Amino acid sequence: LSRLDPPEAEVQIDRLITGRLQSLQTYVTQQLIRAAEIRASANLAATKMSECVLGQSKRVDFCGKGYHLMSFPQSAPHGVVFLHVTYVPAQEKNFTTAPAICHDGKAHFPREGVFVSNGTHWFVTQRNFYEPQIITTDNTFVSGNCD
Amino acid sequence: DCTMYICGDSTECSNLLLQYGSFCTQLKRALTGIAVEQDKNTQEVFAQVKQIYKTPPIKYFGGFNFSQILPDPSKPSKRSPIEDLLFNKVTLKFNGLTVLPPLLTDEMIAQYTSALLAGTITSGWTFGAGPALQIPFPMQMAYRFNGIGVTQNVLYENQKLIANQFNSAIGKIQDSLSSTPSALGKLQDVVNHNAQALNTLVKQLSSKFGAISSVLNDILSRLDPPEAEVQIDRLITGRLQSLQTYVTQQLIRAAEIRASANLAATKMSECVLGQSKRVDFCGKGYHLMSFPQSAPHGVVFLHVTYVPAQEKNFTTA
Amino acid sequence: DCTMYICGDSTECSNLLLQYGSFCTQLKRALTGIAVEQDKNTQEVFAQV
Amino acid sequence: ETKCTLKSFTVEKGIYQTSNFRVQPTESIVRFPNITNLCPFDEVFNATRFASVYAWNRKRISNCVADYSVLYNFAPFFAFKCYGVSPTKLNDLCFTNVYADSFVIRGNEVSQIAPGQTGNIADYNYKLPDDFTGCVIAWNSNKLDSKVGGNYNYLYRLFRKSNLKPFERDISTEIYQAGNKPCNGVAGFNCYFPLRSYGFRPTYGVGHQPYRVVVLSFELLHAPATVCGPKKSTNLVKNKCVNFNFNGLTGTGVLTESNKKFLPFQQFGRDIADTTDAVRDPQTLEILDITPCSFGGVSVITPGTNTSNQVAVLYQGVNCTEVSNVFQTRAGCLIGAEYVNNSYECDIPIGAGICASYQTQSIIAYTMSLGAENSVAYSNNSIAIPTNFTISVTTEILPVSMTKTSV
Amino acid sequence: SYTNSFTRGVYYPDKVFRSSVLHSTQDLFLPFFSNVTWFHAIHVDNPVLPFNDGVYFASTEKSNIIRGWIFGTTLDSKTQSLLIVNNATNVVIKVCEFQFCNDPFLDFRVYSSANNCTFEYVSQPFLKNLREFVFKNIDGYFKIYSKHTPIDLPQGFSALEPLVDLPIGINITRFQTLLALHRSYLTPGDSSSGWTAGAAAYYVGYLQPRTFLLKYNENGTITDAVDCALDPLS
Ligand SMILES: *[C@@H]1O[C@H](CO)[C@@H](O)[C@H](O)[C@H]1NC(C)=O
Ligand SMILES: *[C@@H]1O[C@H](CO)[C@@H](O)[C@H](O)[C@H]1NC(C)=O
Ligand SMILES: *[C@@H]1O[C@H](CO)[C@@H](O)[C@H](O)[C@H]1NC(C)=O
Ligand SMILES: *[C@@H]1O[C@H](CO)[C@@H](O)[C@H](O)[C@H]1NC(C)=O
Ligand SMILES: *[C@@H]1O[C@H](CO)[C@@H](O)[C@H](O)[C@H]1NC(C)=O
Ligand SMILES: *[C@@H]1O[C@H](CO)[C@@H](O)[C@H](O)[C@H]1NC(C)=O
Ligand SMILES: *[C@@H]1O[C@H](CO)[C@@H](O)[C@H](O)[C@H]1NC(C)=O
Ligand SMILES: *[C@@H]1O[C@H](CO)[C@@H](O)[C@H](O)[C@H]1NC(C)=O
Ligand SMILES: *[C@@H]1O[C@H](CO)[C@@H](O)[C@H](O)[C@H]1NC(C)=O
Repeated sequence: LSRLDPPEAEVQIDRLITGRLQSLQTYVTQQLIRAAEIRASANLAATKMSECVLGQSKRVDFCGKGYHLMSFPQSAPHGVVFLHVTYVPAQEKNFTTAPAICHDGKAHFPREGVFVSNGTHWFVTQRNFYEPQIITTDNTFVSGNCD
Repeated sequence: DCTMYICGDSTECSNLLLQYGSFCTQLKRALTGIAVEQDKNTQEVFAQVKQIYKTPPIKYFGGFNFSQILPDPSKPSKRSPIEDLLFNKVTLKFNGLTVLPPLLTDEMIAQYTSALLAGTITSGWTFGAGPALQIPFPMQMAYRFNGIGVTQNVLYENQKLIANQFNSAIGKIQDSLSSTPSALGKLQDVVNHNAQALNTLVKQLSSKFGAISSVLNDILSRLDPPEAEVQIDRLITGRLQSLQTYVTQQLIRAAEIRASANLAATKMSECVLGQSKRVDFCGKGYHLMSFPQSAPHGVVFLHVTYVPAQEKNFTTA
Repeated sequence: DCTMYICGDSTECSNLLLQYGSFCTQLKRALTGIAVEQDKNTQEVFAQV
Repeated sequence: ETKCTLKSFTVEKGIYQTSNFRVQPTESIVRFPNITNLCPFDEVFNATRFASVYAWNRKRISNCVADYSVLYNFAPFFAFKCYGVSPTKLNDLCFTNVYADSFVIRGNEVSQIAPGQTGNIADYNYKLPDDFTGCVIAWNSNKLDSKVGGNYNYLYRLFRKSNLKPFERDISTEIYQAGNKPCNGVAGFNCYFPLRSYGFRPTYGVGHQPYRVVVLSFELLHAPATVCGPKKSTNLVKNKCVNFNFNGLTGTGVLTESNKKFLPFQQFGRDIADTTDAVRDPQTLEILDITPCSFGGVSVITPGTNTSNQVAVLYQGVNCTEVSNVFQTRAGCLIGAEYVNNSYECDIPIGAGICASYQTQSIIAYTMSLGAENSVAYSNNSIAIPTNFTISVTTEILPVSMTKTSV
Repeated sequence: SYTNSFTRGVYYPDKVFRSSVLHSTQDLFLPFFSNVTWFHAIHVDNPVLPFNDGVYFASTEKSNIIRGWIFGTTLDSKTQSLLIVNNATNVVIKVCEFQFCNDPFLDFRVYSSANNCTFEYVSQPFLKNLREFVFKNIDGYFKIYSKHTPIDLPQGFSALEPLVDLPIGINITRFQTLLALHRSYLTPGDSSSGWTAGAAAYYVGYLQPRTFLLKYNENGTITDAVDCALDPLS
C-alpha cells in the first residue's frame, strides 16, 4: 500500500487474502478433526470413569489388564490417569480334575468350583483359589447316574 | 512429495514452491502421523498376548475339531484354511506418491492369531488375565455354560451332540462365507477407496487448472519467463489444493480406521480373551467363545452362540 | 450439482469447469457415500429385531 | 540433514524422513523423423538459364523441410544480406511459404535490390517491400552468361509511367508515351521502347558483368506452417534414465525394449493413469517402454545424540542395486547396520518386520520378536489351580479437554 | 431414403495407444441409432450436401464406382475447394479456387473450365466390400478415417483409423460425390448423366459433439463403444 498504486495493488491484496484464507481454512479443518478426536477420547474416558471408578465391571481389559477390583482417578492439566487395582493369580499348581463323582449309583456335580485331586484324595475348590474341602452335600448336587 | 508432485523436474518451480511456505512440512508430517497410527492400530488387537502359545501335538480336545482354524503344516505359510480362504478372496512408480508396507507382515499377524487361538482353546480366559492355566476343553465349555446360567449337567451329558453341532457349524461357515461374494466387503471397500483416491490424485495432473498445458516444460518452452510464471502458478495452486483435499480425506479415513480398530480391539479383548455378559457385542445371542482370524487388512471374529429352541408351553406360578 | 451451482445456465462456464478434473466427481461420490451411510445408520438400531 | 529437517540440535531416537533420492540423467537424447522432402533450392540457385529482371522468375516453396545450409555449397557471393532475420538462426524457425525470385542484373545495380533504395532496377522492374523480412543473395555469373558477340537475350525495363508496387510484375511491350504526341506503335521522337537489352560480354569489368540475384521471402500467414528447418537427431540409450524428446514427447526415464506391438497410425501410449508408458522410435520401427529409474525416500535411523552419533540410512521402496553393510529388506534397503539373526524386542520400527537398535557398538537390524515361547501341556485329566494372589496397579492415561483457541 | 446406423461411426479420437482400459472422451462422433440419409435411387437431381461437422461416407460399391470427392465452400469463382481424385494406383489431392459445375464427373480429367491451384497433396491412393470413411476438419487439419471391411450396415463393430491428415483449413460447406459410368458422357459443363451399371449408393450422416466411452483391449484396438445420451444404461 506504499510502493504500488491502488488500482494495481488490488490484485496483489486479493491474492494475499486468498492465500491467507486458504491457509486458515485448512487450520480450521485440522482443528475440527482434532476436536472430534478429543471428543471421542473424552467420551471413552468418561465411560471408563463411570464403569471403573463408580463401580466394578466384569469386562476383561476395560478397567485394567486382568481382574478389575477398583479404580482411582487422578487429574492432569489436559487429561485423567486411572489407577486400576488388579487381582492376579500366581503360584499355580498341577492337580487332577474330573467332571463329576459317581457314588451310590448317582453322578453328583459340584455347585461352585471343581473337584481337585492330589493322589488318592478328592476335594472341592473354587476356580480362583486353592481351598481343599471335603465333598459334602452342601457343595454338590445329584443330576442322574454316570451312564 | 510436493517437490516432485507439484514440480516435475524443475528448479525454478521448486524455488517458487518454497516461497509458498511450509505446507509440505506439515503435509508430510500428518502423513507420517497417519502411518504411525496405522502401524500402532495393528498392535492393540493382535499383540495383546505377551507370550506365544502353541497347540498340543495330540489333536483330540474332547470331541471337537479345530482343523479349519488351526494352522496347516502342509502349506508353507502358517495359516488356517479359513485364513487361506479369506486371503484368496480380498483383491488387493509415480510422480512422487509412494506406498510404505506395514511393519507386521501377514506372517506375524498369523502367529499372533495362532497364539490367541491356542490361549483361548487350551487355557480359556486365564491367558489374558495373568499366567496361563491348563484346563480341558469340555471343562472350559462347562465353565462358559455355567457363566450364563445354564447348568453344567446338560454339557457333561449331551457332550457328543454339542461337539457334532460345533463341527457342523465350523464346516458350514466356510460354505456360508463362500456363497455370498459380498461377505468381505468391509475389507475390500477400504482398499478400493485408497486405490481410487491414489488413481485420482495421479490422474488430476493432466488437468489444465486453467493454464494452457499441464506439463511445465511445454509452458516454459512456448512462452516467455515473464508470461510463463503465472501459468505455472495456476498449476502449483491447483496441485496444492488437490493435495490438501487428499490429505484431509486421508485424515478423515484414518480417524475412521482408528475408531474401527479400537472397536475391534475392544471386541477382541472382551470376546476372545474371556466371556462377556453383553447382548450383541460378542455375537447375536448367548456368547460362549470367539475365535479370531487374520486378514490382510482386518480381523474376522467367529463367535460361538448357544441358542435355545423347541420351546413348549407350561404353567408358571 | 456442480453444473448448476458454479456454471448455472452457462455452457462456456461448464466447459471451463470440465478442465478442472474429477473434483466434482469425487465430491458427488462423497455425498452419495454420506447419503448411503446415513440411510444405513437407521437400520443398525431400529432394525435389530 | 536430520537436524536441519527437524530444526533442532538434540534429535531423539527413531527414524526420521529428511529428503528424497533422485537419480539425475547423464545425457539427453532427441530423436525426430527422417528428413526426406528437401525443398528444391538446388534448382533455383544452380539452374540452367535465368530469366530477365522485369520477368523475374518466381517459385513458391511449401510442404517441404527447407535446409538453409545447402545455400552455402559454393561461396564467392558478396551480397548474402538478410533483412529482418539473422543468417545463422534461419534453421530455428518455420514459415508457411517461401517465395524465391531470381533475376539477372548488372554489377552496379546489385545494391538497388534492397528495401527503401531506389534507382533504375527497383523502380519499374522488381521492387522490394519496405518491411521485407527475407534474404537477398547475389553472385557473379560471367562465365555462364557472357558471349563474345554479345548476350542480348536479357531485357530490362527503363521507362514507365509510375513506379511499381511491392512484388509486382509488368510484362507490357507498349511504347512509352513520353510527350503529348500520341504514339502509334512506332518508335521515334517522344515514343521510345521501354524494354532495352543487355550487352553482356566477357570484356566487361566488375560492375557491368551479369550478376544473378535471388530473393527468398518468408510468409508466415495464419495458416499452419509446413516448412520447418532440418531437425537434429542423436543415439539411443539403454539401461539408463536419460532425457528423451521423441517427436515432441519430452520426458525423463529409461527406454527399454519390450513387446508392445503398436498400430501403424499411433506413436506413443498412455497407461491407465494417463501417464506415458511406451513410445515408438522415430527412426526404427521398434517400441520402447519408459521406466522410472531408482527413486524413493531416504530416512535416517538415528539413536539420538544422547547415546552416540552413528546413524544409518534407509532407502524406502527402491532396490539398492544401483547408487556400511548393505542389506535388502522387503520394506526397502538399509545401509550402516548389520543384519542380526537373533530376534530381540523391537525398538525402532523400519517395516516388513525389521527393527533397529543399538547393541552396545553400532546400529543393528533384526526381525522383531512377537514374544516368548510357552507351550502348556493340554490334558483331559489335569488342571492348574492358583495358590497365591497379587495386587497390582495399572496406569491408564486418557486426554479429556483441549486448548481453547480462537483467531 | 433414410436408414439407421445401429453401431457404426466410431474412430480413434487420438493417436495414442491404450491396453485393456476404458477411455471416455468428448469428441465429434455419429450418434448410434440415428437417421442417416441413404441415397441409392439418385443416379446423378443431385444437390450438394453441407459439411457442417464432417461426413460419414459408407460405400458398398461393386468395383471402382467412386472416383473421388469434392469439398468446397460455395463452388464459385475464387473459392478454395479441396478435390481428391483416386486413380488406379495414384491419388491426387489439390485445393483449387476454380468454379465447379453442378455434377463434376471423371471420364480424362476434365471437371470444369476454370483452373487455379494453390496447394497440392498427392500421396498413396486411398481406395462384402464395405468401405467406410469419416471426413472431418478441426484445428485447420482436414482428417480422413478409412476402413475396408467385408459384410447395408451390419450389427458388427469396426473402428476407423486416421490414415491421412492434411494441414489446410477451409470453411468447407459443400460435399460432392463422383460416380463412374461407361456411356462416355463428356462434361464441358454438363448437368446430367446416367448409365446402366452396378448398384450406386452413397450414405450421408452428420456428426455431432458427443462423449464416447471406448474400450481398448490388449492389442490396442477399439472393440466396444458406448454413447452417453442414447439409453439410461449407456
Ligand atoms: C504341570 O506339569 C507340566 C508337565 O510336567 C509342567 O510343564 C508344568 O510346569 C506343571 N505345572 C506346574 C504349576 O508346576
Ligand atoms: C492331598 O491333600 C490333602 C489335604 O491336606 C492331604 O490330607 C493328603 O494327604 C494329600 N494327599 C497326599 C497323597 O499327600
Ligand atoms: C476334522 O475335519 C477334517 C476335515 O473334515 C478331517 O480331515 C479331520 O480328520 C477331522 N479331525 C478330527 C479330529 O475329527
Ligand atoms: C402356546 O400357546 C399359544 C396359544 O395357543 C400358541 O400360539 C403357541 O404356539 C404355544 N406354544 C408352543 C411352543 O406350542
Ligand atoms: C531413416 O533413414 C535411415 C537410414 O537411411 C533408415 O535406416 C531408417 O529406416 C529411416 N527411417 C524411416 C522412418 O524411414
Ligand atoms: C539423556 O540421557 C540422560 C541419562 O539417562 C537422561 O537423564 C536424559 O533425560 C536423556 N535426554 C533425552 C533427551 O533423552
Ligand atoms: C533387488 O534386486 C535383486 C537383484 O536382482 C533381487 O534379487 C531382489 O529380489 C530385488 N529386490 C526387490 C525388492 O525388488
Ligand atoms: C428419418 O427422417 C425421415 C424424413 O424426415 C422420416 O420419414 C423417417 O421416419 C426418419 N427415420 C427415423 C428412424 O427417425
Ligand atoms: C491416373 O492413374 C494412373 C495409373 O496409376 C496414374 O499413373 C496417374 O498418375 C493418375 N493420374 C491422376 C491425375 O490421378
